[PDB]
Amino acid sequence: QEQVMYPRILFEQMAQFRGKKVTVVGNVCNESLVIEFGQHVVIDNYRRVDLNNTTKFVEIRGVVLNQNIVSCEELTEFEQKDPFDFDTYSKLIHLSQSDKLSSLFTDQ
Amino acid sequence: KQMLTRKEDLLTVLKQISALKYVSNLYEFLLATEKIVQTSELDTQFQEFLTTTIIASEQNLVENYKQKYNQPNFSQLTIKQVIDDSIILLGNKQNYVQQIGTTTIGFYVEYENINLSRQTLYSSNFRNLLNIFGEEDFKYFLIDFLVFTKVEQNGYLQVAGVCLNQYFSENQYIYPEIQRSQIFYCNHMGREPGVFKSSFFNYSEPQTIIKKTLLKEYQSKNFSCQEERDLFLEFTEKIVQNFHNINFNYLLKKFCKLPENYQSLKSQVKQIVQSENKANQQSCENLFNSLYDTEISYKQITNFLRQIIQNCVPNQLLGKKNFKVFLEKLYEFVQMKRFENQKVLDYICFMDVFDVEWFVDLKNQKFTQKRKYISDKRKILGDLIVFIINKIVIPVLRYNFYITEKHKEGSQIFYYRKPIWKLVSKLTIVKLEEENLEKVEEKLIPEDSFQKYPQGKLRIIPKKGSFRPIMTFLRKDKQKNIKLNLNQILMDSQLVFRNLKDMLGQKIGYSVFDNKQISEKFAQFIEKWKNKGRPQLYYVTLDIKKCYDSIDQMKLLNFFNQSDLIQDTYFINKYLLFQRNKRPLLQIMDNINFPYYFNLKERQIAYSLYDDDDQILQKGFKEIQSDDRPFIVINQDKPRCITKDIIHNHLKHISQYNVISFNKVKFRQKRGIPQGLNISGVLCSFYFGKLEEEYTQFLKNAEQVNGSINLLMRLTDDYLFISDSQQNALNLIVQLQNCANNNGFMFNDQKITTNFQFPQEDYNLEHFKISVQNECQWIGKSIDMNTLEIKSIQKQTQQEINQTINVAISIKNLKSQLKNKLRSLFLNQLIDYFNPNINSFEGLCRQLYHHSKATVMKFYPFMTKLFQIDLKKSKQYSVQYGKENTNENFLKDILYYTVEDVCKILCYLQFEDEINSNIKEIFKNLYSWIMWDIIVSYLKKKKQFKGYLNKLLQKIRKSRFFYLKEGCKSLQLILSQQKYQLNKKELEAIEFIDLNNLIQDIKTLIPKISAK
Amino acid sequence: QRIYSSIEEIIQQAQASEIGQKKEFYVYGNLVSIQMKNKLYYYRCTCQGKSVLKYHGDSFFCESCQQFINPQVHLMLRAFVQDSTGTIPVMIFDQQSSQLINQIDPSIHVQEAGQYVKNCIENGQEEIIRQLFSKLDFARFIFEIQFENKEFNNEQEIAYKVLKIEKENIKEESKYLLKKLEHLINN
Amino acid sequence: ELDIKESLKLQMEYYFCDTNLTHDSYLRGIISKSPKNCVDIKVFLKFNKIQQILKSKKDLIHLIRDSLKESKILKVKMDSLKVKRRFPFNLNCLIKIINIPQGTLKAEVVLAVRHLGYEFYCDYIDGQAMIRFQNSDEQRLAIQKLLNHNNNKLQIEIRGQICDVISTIPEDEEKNYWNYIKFKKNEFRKFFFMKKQQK
Amino acid sequence: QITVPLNCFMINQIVKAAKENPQAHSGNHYEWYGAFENAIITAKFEFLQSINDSPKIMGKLSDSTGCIEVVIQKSKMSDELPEFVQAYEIELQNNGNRHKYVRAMLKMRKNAQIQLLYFSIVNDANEISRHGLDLCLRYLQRKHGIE
Amino acid sequence: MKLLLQNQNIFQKLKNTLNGCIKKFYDTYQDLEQMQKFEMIVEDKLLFRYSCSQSEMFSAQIQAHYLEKRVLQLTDGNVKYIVNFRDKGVLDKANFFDTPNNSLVIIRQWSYEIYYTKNTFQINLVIDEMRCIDIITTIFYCKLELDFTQGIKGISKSSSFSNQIYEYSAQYYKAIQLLKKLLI
DNA sequence: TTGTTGGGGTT
RNA sequence: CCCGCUUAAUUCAUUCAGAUCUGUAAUAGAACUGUCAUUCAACCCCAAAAGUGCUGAUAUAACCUUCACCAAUUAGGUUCAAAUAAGUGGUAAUGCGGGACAAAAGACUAUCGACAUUUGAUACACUAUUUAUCAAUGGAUGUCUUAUUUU
Ligand SMILES: [Zn+2]
Repeated sequence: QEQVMYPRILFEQMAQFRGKKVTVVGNVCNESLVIEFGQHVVIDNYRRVDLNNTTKFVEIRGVVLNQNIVSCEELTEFEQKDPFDFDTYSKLIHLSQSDKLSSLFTDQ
Repeated sequence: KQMLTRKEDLLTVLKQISALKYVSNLYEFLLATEKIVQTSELDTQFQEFLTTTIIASEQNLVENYKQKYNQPNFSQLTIKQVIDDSIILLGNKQNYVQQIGTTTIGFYVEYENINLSRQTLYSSNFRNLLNIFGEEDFKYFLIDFLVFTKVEQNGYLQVAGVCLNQYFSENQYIYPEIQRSQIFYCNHMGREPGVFKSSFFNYSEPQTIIKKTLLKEYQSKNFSCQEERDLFLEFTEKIVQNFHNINFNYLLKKFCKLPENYQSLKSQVKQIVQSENKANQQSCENLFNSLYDTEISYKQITNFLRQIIQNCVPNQLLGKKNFKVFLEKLYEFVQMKRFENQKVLDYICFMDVFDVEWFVDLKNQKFTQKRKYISDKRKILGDLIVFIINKIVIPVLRYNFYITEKHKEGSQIFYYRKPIWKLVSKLTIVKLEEENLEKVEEKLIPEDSFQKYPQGKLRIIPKKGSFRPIMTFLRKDKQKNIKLNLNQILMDSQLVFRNLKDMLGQKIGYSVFDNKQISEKFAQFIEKWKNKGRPQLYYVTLDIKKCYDSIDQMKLLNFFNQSDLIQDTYFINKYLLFQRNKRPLLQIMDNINFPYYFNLKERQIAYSLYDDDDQILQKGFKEIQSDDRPFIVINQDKPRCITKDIIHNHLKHISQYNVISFNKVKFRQKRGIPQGLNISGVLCSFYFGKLEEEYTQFLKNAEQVNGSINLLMRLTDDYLFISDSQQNALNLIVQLQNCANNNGFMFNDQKITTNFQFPQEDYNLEHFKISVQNECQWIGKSIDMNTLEIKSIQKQTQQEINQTINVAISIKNLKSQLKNKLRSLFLNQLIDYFNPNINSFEGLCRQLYHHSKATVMKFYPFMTKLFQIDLKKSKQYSVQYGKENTNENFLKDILYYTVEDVCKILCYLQFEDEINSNIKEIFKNLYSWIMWDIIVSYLKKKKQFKGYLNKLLQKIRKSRFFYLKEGCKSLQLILSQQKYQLNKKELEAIEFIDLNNLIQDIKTLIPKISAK
Repeated sequence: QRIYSSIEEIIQQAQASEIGQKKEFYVYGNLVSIQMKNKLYYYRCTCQGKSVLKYHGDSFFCESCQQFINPQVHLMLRAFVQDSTGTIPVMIFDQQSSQLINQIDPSIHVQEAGQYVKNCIENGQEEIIRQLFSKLDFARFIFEIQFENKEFNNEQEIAYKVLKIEKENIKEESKYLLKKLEHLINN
Repeated sequence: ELDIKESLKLQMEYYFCDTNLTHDSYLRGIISKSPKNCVDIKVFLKFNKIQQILKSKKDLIHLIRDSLKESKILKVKMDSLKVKRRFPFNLNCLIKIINIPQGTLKAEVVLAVRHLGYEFYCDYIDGQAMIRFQNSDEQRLAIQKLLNHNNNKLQIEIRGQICDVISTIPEDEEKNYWNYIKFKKNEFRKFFFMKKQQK
Repeated sequence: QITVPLNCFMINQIVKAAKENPQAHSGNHYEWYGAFENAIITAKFEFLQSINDSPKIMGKLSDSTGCIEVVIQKSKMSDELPEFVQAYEIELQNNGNRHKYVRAMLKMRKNAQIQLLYFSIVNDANEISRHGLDLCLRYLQRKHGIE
Repeated sequence: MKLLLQNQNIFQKLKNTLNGCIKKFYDTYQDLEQMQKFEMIVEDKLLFRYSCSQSEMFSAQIQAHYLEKRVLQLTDGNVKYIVNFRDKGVLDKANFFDTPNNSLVIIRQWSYEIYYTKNTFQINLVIDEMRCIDIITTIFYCKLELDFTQGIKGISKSSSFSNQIYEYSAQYYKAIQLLKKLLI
């Protein structure tokens, strides 16, 4: 119906974009919601405790503010009993940024 | 009552099933479900296919497929993809028509075999139905329903839904079975008689070895405690010791001994084997007869068996009285015919369980629940009986005798001693090695044939003057990895030759292969005969001698490679066919399944890739029905390819290197095809059809050059020729002898069993022996040249007939087996030649009279086998028939109902459907009365049947007589109204009814029939 | 450590080999569409009993051991293994089939599988077996598959049998695809 | 002998008429119990006056048959060994069981006792089951497994429950029981007295 | 004849380019470096409250690069729901409308809405990564396949 | 479905119809009026079209078609034939079910054809009739092919892998040699 | 390491 | 008819294969050892699921009648019951002993909750089983007397 595009980026891209709607996916932090990427963390808009019990993970689609602050428009969680990898995810992100694969993820 | 019809429409037969709730043609299913409206326009082909299609459904679902007007029925998906989706919806269910030759993987169907019903599924008519339904209704109509489509005149072809192959389908102790048929055909013989050197009586020889060799009886699961087992092992050791003290020499010498002149016969045979020149003829014949008239009789061998058991088995192993009942039953165990067998219940039901001594009971269960103890000790008496029989009686009768049946006597048994059979073996290996066969070594056979085809085997059956051989091929070599015997290899070629055989009646000679074609030829000839004016007739009969061994490879293979009635590439299809049996339509209780109306048959066929105008490519089957009663077909996915090259290789092999074994000596035939191959019966007729057709051009035209009606029929051997012009038959005999002179065969015993008289010197046939008769006796026939009517020849003495009825009865489901048994014996021959065109009315009555008289005598042993089993001590029949005099009433029941069935069958086999129902009623009652009169007058003098049953049978016969009288009395008043216009056959039947005065008494008719 | 491969490579290396070779690979495919139209079991003895003598009334006796045995029911099914490339028709033997039926329904034991299927097919309860099979569709696994190029009835044929069936680990599937695509861009 | 033949014919005609064979009826029971009223020839061989007139078996058989072949009431044909007249001529130890599951039917406890192997009589009512025997030695015969030294408990298993039984009844109850028995016996006596007199 | 794992953005682009360039051979197969009809994809399946559709049960699949409209089926003899949606309803309803990504195989046909065949619930992030790589790899496995 | 096609032994039909073709040809054109033969020999024109007999109707499975260059593929077990056809009218005649691919058809009448190419002749094959008898979708891996549109180069490929195809290549070579010997 | 009854005719 | 008891004598013969021995003229004779194999022929054709119009007529019919077994031939009665008969053909028999309750009965205060049935129900069984318990029911079982070995 209407195309709400929300790409995947890294954490340095969080500051490189300087304002954009993107998707960031990582793990929650234990202590007004704050989540860890990778180390380093980042704050959000959703309530720290509103999220459910069994989940240990997070993905959000929304606009990114300057740095360490991102707006959350949509939020999804799930119960991952395995240590989530990051190196291969980083590889997928980078090769998505590449030129030979650019026509796959986004248009233009 | 509910007689049978000769024309139906499958709509009725599907409406009258139980498990179905909805059946109709697709046109009404659409009008009801409102997918179409009456005043629509569709071309006549599509509308006709809508009209004659049939659909069935277990539950009325006219509501589920109601047209909701929410979504338009505009299609873009191909029919292949919609049907893909249908099989996809079927998921894992594993039996449907559209799911034949197709396997699913994930969400993709995959076709991998040939289903020749698709060409109706992916048709254009089904494309139109998809356009009409829309996919979302199609892909469910192809599951919820059963779709048949008329593809032949009446025979529907199922294309979608469930296959009817799935409407045609706590544990207990099943007593063992005594291996009787192991005693029959042995040929071993040792120096000192006894029992085989591998049997455990001679195994390397205390109880240790008995345990080592009785691993299957000692540690069976019937013996409760160890004590029972060990006492039984003790009894087995005692059995063995008591058996090893027997002078088999003397023991045989006393009761059943070699003849007084045996040395003379041994000398004669040794002389006839030594001599190098071709020996005498009558000496060998008399030698055969003097050898075959030295066979032991049942009584002597029975005394032998009793005397050999009385001193080999301790007494208390069976008990004082059970042992005696055993030894008394052993006789009937001996004198039984070839294809019978005796059941352990026969021995048990007349024994006492406590009478034995060595029992022991763990929990003392004897008195509280005596019935459990009785059962759980019958399950040991049975095993002991079977052990005794199958480990003494059978090996003795195997080693020490030879057991067979003669050639012409029938199915009886016959016990010859062993050396007499070794003699006849030597004498026949001599008399045989000169006519056709010849000894052969192994290397005279190539290695490809050695490693591809199976070997043979030969059995000898005594005949009156000489022997008779019979070849068996059932073996398949364990090594070299062959899994098929010879006929399993030649089945495909035999199918090709069947498709060819369907054409030899008019193409390349003079042959027949069944009773249908014979009856057809008779109808045509009798039509010509009543046309010209029924003059005097003459006949002639003759038959080739040893046809299957007079034919040479050369002309056979040459005719085969140079005939165009065998196309080059043939495909083979397998399917299932469903026909209508004789049950009448049950006019409408709550359980009426398909098997109550339909017979299943699993047929194959071989079609040609050409555009033969029978189009086996579009239907998938080729069937011949005798009348318009519906039938169903469903195909299968198991096709194969065959080519004349491989058939040629097969014929070359079976006609060149046909190697058969005998007595561990390998033989090889010299010229001819082996008798006993499924292909041979057609090859022989084909080959001799070539010759007889090339020699008989004078037949095709003699009806128009001079006008003489004349037929010539010919089975595999027995010719037969009927004519009006003597000269034709004479010239025929001359031409056939000429063909025999030129091509190299000769006729058997010169028995030209003609009807006339002629000087046999004017034609160089003087050596022929004319045998003048007045009733042409072809293969079991009595063709009467005064009315040219047919019937059969029946044996006429109770022993003659007794020797060809093998009774095998079990208390399980009597009312079924016996029923069909008797029914079969009424239709086994009468159904064929009861056609009303051949015979007149009185001829029909005569045939019925004689065949009923024969079938009563054929059945009677079954009745006397029944009356020897008590039907009081069984609930299954006593609950329904009563508790006293149950036997006679049960018998009266099955007799009456089988007579009603056979009466209906005859009543429709005589008439069409258009005749009045009072005529059918009269003749119904008349056939029933004749059969019951025969059964009464034969049964009114027996012993067990004289007191009670005769009253019931007399009442039944009087009832049938009065019913006949009522019908034939009412019919005249019925016709008094003029309310029916009498056709020809009806007027003829009415004259048959009035002339013989069926009103008052049947007396006028029995003189007209009873004379043979 | 191992070296994995997809389906099409196996189909190639098997449809292009000489008769008699047997070799195994490892795939990250998935099982599907367990066949049911053929017979679902066969009989065996403990000591590799060649043939258990067939009786009716449910009696049995062996000759490869010379004792009276309770015959054993080994069940062998037919299914399909897929990946993102292609399809392989595979056979499945007693231990692996028992492992499957255990993984779908833990009620049945390692030795109760054949018993359960025999009892359900004889009693007249197949719907439970049918749905039990149907709930196995598209179950992702990790396969070690053996192929052998034999010949039967004097005509050439090719068959694939299953050897190992484990549960998967995405963390390794992703690394596998990563090295594959990196090598691919590297040329 | 021919004279012996006439003598035998006369003697058999005298001893075959039922006029004498009714008031005497010594062999009449045998003749009626015969297969078809046709007794054998040896049936006369058990007599006395035939042996003194005799002075092998088949020889005398054929002799008697010849002597009878001339008769008028008898019959002899087909060398039948039997001969018949062609005229009809018609005319202190007992115990008690307790603790039983209330509601136990009869057959269960009957067989739970019958497992012992010897007969008995039991009378059950709600709990109390009086069991008695017929031989005095039965007590010490069955004691080693009714007084089950395995459990040292007088235990009977019925329908899934153990009930107790006694080893010896007090003899006052035993006397009441013997009076009960003789009472039932006189009951039967008077029952059948009245039934003999009710008509 | 073969499945191709690709994302919703690629689906939209292919359907756009095909429905806007109708000068292709009239094979119902789409064309992305070859003929294909089935696809695999992981995305956020959520229902869509449509207007009284008894035959069909429409849905929707949002993902990181687009949003399409999938369509489901239902047994006609009895409008119950199959296993693959019964389980999702159960779990989503229990955990309180907390949606999870799904891995779905779906069958796309032109001139009609995109059917869906099956899906399973994912409970591990690495899945996405895997799927990502898969597409990338399979991309080349057709590009160099045409050259 | 391998055996049903394999046991056709198509090579027999091909050998026999080629023998018939060569026999009929160098039996009908023995005038040897060298001027008339020079007038006949023109480049890329049909010289002789031998329609096969009636008994040689082999049936096989289509694996791939191309319509503008008139190329049809056929296969049976281990051998895959590359042939031609008359025109799209043919496919319109053989009533296919869904798609020209993956269908198993019989062949009512095909024919050999003789063409002249650069410096030599050419033996072409043309299928004139077909009828689809069934569908089957199986991935057959025929190890060896043969092309009836690329001269001796079309057949001599893979000749060292089958006695049957070796002897067929031998017959084809002998046929072209006898052709160029007669007419040149 | 997988792939059940017995008639009638003819030889 | 039923029941108990009872049935002997060196070989009538010794294929096929092997190894010996004696003599041998191409033969003969003597002693010995080893020993069923997957045991079922095929073709054509025909049938093959779980209910009487319970049954009034034609004495010119139906039954009944005879000393082993059964079956095919002769004579006499008989009208819904029963009567004694005569030939012929095929299967079957060693001898020894045993065969007065015989019924209209009465008496038995003989026996009897452990009698004895006959109906029911409940149990264990069933492919043609000879039972147990309870209930109701009343008679049941042995003797004497109308009784004398030419039995
Ligand atoms: Zn074993």
